[PDB]
Amino acid sequence: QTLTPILGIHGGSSMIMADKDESSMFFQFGPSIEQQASVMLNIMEEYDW
Amino acid sequence: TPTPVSYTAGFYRIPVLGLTTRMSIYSDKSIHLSFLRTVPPYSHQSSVWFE
Repeated sequence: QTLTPILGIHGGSSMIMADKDESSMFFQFGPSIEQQASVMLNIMEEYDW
Repeated sequence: TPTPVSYTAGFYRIPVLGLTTRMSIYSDKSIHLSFLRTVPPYSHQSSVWFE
């Protein structure tokens, strides 16, 4: 609604996945939940779990 | 267009409301704990096709 950027790491928004809008101007978190699954794969490829 | 007030007054842990909208985006059960159609959506013509 405002076309203004909002960034950050913060609070309760720990890896929030939703169908946000196309025209929203905002990026947040860090890795995705599948990139998190990829590092969880690199974890299971350390001890062949 | 029926969509902004549902987001504001849907924050407060608000149960399911029936409103005769044109929200297709009413199967997104995290972003709304509150929607209920009273008219089938734009996609719901599909089983109508399937018959």
